[PDB]
Amino acid sequence: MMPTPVILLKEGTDSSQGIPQLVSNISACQVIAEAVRTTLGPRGMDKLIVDGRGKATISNDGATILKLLDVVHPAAKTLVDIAKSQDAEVGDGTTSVTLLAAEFLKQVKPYVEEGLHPQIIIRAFRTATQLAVNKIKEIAVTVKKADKVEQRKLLEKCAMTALSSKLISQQKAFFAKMVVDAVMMLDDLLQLKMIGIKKVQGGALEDSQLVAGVAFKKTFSYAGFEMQPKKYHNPKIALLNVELELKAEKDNAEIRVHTVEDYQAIVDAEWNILYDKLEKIHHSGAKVVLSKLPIGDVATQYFADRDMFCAGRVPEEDLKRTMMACGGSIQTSVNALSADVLGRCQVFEETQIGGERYNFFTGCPKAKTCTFILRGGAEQFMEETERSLHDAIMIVRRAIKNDSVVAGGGAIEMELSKYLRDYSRTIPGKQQLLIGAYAKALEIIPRQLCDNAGFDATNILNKLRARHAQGGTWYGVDINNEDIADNFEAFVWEPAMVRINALTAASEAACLIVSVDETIKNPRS
Amino acid sequence: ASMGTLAFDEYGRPFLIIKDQDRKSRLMGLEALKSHIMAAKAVANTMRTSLGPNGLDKMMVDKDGDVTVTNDGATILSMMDVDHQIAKLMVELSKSQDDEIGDGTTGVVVLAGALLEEAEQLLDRGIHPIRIADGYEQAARVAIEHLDKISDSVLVDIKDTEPLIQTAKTTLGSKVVNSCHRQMAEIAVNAVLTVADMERRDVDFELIKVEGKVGGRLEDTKLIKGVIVDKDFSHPQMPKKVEDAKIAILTCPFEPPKPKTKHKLDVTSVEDYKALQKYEKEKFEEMIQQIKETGANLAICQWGFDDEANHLLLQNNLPAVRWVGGPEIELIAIATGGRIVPRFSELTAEKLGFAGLVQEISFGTTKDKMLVIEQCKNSRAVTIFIRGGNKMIIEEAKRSLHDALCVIRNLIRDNRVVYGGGAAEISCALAVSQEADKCPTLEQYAMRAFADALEVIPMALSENSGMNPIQTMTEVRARQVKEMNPALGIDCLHKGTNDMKQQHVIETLIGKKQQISLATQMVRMILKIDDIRKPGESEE
Amino acid sequence: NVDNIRVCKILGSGISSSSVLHGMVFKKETEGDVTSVKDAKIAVYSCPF
Amino acid sequence: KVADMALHYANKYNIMLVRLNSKWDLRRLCKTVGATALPRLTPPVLEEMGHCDSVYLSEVGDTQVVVFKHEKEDGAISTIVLRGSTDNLMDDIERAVD
Ligand SMILES: Nc1ncnc2c1ncn2[C@@H]1O[C@H](COP(=O)(O)OP(=O)(O)O)[C@@H](O)[C@H]1O
Ligand SMILES: Nc1ncnc2c1ncn2[C@@H]1O[C@H](COP(=O)(O)OP(=O)(O)O)[C@@H](O)[C@H]1O
Ligand SMILES: [Mg+2]
Ligand SMILES: [Mg+2]
Repeated sequence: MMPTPVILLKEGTDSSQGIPQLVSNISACQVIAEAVRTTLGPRGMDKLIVDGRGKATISNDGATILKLLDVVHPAAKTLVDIAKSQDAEVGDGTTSVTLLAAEFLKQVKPYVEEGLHPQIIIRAFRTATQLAVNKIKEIAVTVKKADKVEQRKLLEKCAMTALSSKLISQQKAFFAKMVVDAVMMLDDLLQLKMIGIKKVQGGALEDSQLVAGVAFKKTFSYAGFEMQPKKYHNPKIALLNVELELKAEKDNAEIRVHTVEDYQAIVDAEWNILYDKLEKIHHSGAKVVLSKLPIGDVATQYFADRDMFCAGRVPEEDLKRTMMACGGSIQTSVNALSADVLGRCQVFEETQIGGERYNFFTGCPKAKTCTFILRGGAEQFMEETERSLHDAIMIVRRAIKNDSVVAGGGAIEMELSKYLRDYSRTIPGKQQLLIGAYAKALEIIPRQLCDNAGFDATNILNKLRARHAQGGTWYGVDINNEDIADNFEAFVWEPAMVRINALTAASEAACLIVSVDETIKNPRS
Repeated sequence: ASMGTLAFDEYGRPFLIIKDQDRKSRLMGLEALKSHIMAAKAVANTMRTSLGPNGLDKMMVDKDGDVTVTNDGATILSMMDVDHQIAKLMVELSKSQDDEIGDGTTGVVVLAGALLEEAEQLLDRGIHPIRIADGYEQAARVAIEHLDKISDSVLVDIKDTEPLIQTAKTTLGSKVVNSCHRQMAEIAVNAVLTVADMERRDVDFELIKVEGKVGGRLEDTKLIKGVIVDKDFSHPQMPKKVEDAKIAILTCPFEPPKPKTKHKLDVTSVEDYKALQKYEKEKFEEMIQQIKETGANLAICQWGFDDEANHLLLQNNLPAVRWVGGPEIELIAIATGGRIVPRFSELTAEKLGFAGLVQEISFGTTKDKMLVIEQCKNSRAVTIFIRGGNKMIIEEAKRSLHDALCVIRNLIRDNRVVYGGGAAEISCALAVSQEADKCPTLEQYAMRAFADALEVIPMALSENSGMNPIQTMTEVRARQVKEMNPALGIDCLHKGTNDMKQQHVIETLIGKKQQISLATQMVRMILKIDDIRKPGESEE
Repeated sequence: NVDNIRVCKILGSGISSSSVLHGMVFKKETEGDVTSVKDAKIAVYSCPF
Repeated sequence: KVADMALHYANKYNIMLVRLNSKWDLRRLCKTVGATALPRLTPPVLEEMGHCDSVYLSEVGDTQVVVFKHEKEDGAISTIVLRGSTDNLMDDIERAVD
């Protein structure tokens, strides 16, 4: 390094190239993976991360943990990216993707160290991934009966398997039934915004409920609100986007008068405008009035005098859910409040829910939405419950799209590893080593399951390999029995697309990391 | 044992993974569990001294030096300045118990601390924490079923309030207001029963106004079946007392009307000025005449008024109150049976509320005046007026009465009770131990630990009352086993008997169930956490 | 024209799942309630609605 | 922007609303559909009215998209939907496409 009088790049530019930088990248990926290792399986644990502000978060979800980590290593960020991608496309398996990617990299690390050309490794990974995806598609069990009870049982089992790793795993049957019931009421797009999730502090987990309708918190009632009745046995709901207040007609409106009679007439005209809006609403026949915009004290007292219910500043999402549950239309003008644009529910009620007041719209027969009310002892308790239910909801949605399942608990990975090893035994031998390494890396999932559960991973892996080679497709880790079992009859079911996407994303990330030969960092500005 | 790992690569090149990783810290494995258990044990041991009738208070000081003396566990934990995350979890647990039930905020913390204490030795014996959590969950299920089995139903009707009085008394026994014990219990019961939807529906708390003024005596606290208002009559010369007042609630300021829209009234000649002045004078006279025409005796406004209106009200024998807050307007309208009127043009006789007596009340050598609206016909709103020797006991009385109201509300929601004094915990522990004898071996340890942790409440009660904990608890448990009587507890007050059914120690069943459930869930969370990643930067 | 070829990057399903669409894709949502038209009659306005 | 009254009346008459932020996207859509960007709220004449085989809202991955789909194997503008497991990978694929 002779110091050139004028250096090429900016001073402070760091460049690392060759084998050592790739080995360092593999080590960084290992470091990222080991931060989420213990959160895998029914014996997995939770991680607590405290940000700079001191607001802690507790999660069993791999994507959440990785996002909360301030990863700055350029090669390590790929694992976080693929975790986010798996969360977006599937919603479950955000730990499996990272574990598989890091295990691929660790398996091929010795070959990289001895000067093997990375293009060969990339080609071997792509070949193995294509074969594994085809095998998953081929051996996935699908039921071509179109039986409603069978489909419901499949969805419930998939939701239970997705949920049996969180703090709500004790009530996993209850929560899976609730999730399946919630999802099956969505019409055709299965939009997440049509499933409300409300977190109300205090109460046991079993106190959580799913309302066949819509529910939301009471929103800053004005004076005279307590004089309104709080229960109706067949209300008509007037969904509105209207500000029912005494205000200027327009912000740029100016009134110019030169007579006291005109002054009184103007005051009476403002009052008459407000009362005309209120009278149209009242004569529409509705009993419950909800507005996206504020409703003033005058309107609140007006509705109280008519034995009506009013609520202003209702959030837009809650109004859309009320539309979907009751079947009306949000009206920005009250001039045409025909019976068709009015919502209808059997029972409306305001009740006490754990130190808060909520409005309940129940008895909707044509409902296309639902609202989860989650009870817990702490904010992070309810947050983790919401994350777990989101995982279950995504799994149920994907299973609705296509009902193809593969037994979990490491069964699918073991079968794929056996298939890939059998294939690799029948190729020249440069690709054979790498495909065998891929197959060996596939064994990370049952090994990590056994490690988290506290078993002896080696003996369980040997038994699993012997069972798969001898015959049997769905044999995996049995956590409770300290042994192995046919995970298909144990109803450890996951959709095939979860593993398909996991393998695809892990392979793509491993190939991307391997293909990089030099890292250059410019000085910060 | 921090900053994750440190390698700097096998080749010596820099190895930076996480932003500011050299300054962050982390705890992994069983050490994190032990630290969390230690923190929770510290919090629970601090809190357990404030448990029972002989429990002592904690004097809490905030940032600005203001001091509150209290026995409420939720308040103590809310005002506590903690930094450990597990301590914050304990605080949230206590707040959750307060929100759902309103009583038992001290019990949940002690129970969770005991559960984690037992889990500590269970972990040291080589058991996976998830196994401990599952055993705790199934033991809690058994305990809740037993609690449901040994409960008793009480009458929640107006004619016979004695069980309700006893329940409120049991709630208030540990608070400093026990010097007026039955009086506070009775006023809380009457307040809840007055403002309550009959068909087992909710009790709406904003219909209960809790107001405290210093001076007087704590025994002077009384229940007002009406509204107490911090305001007084607008003019100094209107009478201080109105009999059979016909209230006229208004939300229109007694001022000339003003449009909301930007407006300009043009005066272009002397005739315009004369017309404007006549309009103002006639508007004042017209509004006063409109108020008087309904036959009203009193006028209540929300936005105040000006001098001409004030003197016209005084001249027409119409006492008035101005600047009354919106919640107070709503409470007055609800209690008196009148309707809130937005303008004088809509004021009619049918919208006038009725109050038997409206009076202005002085408070000694203080010049402060407060207005009483009571003797309503069928007042659906109630007010509690608290007096005391200093503001600290006033705040403590406020929260104690809130606890009593919450307990009576819970009783309204569900009328099943269990006998406290440690009897419920002893019976639940006995049931858990009996069930554990039939369970497979591995979960037996977790269930036995749960039973031992349940046994801590009678231990704390006996220790706080000066008795020997182990001997007393063992004797009571043996008596409960030998004769089937789940009502035997810890004689904290030394009344000479252990039967809490005779001593009238009553607890809401749902309160106990919520205690056990919340403690189990928080313990499960704390056991499930095995990794901490704090910034560790210790900024200013 | 090179600019007549637009590229939309939607994350998640592996690059083998990419496809070509004869039209355009916008990563946004509809303002109103109607969310699907089978015989579209688009009327474009450059002014605020 | 879309006014509230205008949105309500469009919902009354079953009209799909799409709001394009960038004028470049507006011009590209006009090219690919065959419409003329009117400057006022006047109803469009038959020449200025755009046509398409199908416009619908759909979700790909976790992003909601609005698709203007032609059934014919023709059009002024065609688009490629790139999938992938990483943002950087999709950017590199976009460079290859360029
Ligand atoms: N009851 C069970 N028995 C054995 N294995 C299970 C069981 N439930 C889940 N698993 C396995 O745990 C693995 C991780 O699942 P989970 O932690 O819930 O989500 P993620 O895949 O995001 O880590 C899955 O691969 C699944 O096969
Ligand atoms: N007269 C009494 N005799 C025996 N035990 C009592 C008596 N009164 C209350 N206790 C017990 O004291 C415990 C503490 O009650 P308290 O401190 O008022 O509220 P918390 O349950 O929040 O601690 C209760 O669990 C109750 O069983
Ligand atoms: Mg999962
Ligand atoms: Mg108490």
